[PDB]
Order: sequence, then C-alpha cells, then structure tokens
Amino acid sequence: GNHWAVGHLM
Repeated sequence: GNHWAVGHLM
C-alpha cells in the first residue's frame, strides 16, 4: 500500500 492516503479507503 501507500504511506499516506490512509483517510479515504478506511
């Protein structure tokens, strides 16, 4: 996965 962008999928 990616470090950031952890506030969209979940």
